Amino acid sequence: SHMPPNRPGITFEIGARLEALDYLQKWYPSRIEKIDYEEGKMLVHFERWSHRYDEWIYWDSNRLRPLER
Ligand SMILES: CN1CC=C(c2ccc(O)cc2)CC1
Repeated sequence: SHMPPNRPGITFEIGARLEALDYLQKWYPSRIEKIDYEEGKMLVHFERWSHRYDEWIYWDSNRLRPLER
C-alpha cells in the first residue's frame, strides 16, 4: 500500500476539498470521504447531496480537478 501520487492543487487526504464530475457529467464542489490505497481510488462526496451519490473515482482520473485558488 502506497500513497496517492501528487497532483496539482489536490491534497489526497480525508476531508480535502476539490471539484468532481458526477455520473451526470456536471462538476460539483466535493470532498474526499474515503481512500482505497490498494485499488488507487477514493470515495468522493458531492457537497450538499446525499451520500447515496458518493462515487469511487480513481486518483488519477480527469473527473477530478482542484479548486481554483
Ligand atoms: C452529485 N450529483 C448531483 C446531482 C444529482 C442529480 C441531480 C438531478 C437529478 O434529477 C438526479 C440526480 C446527482 C448527484
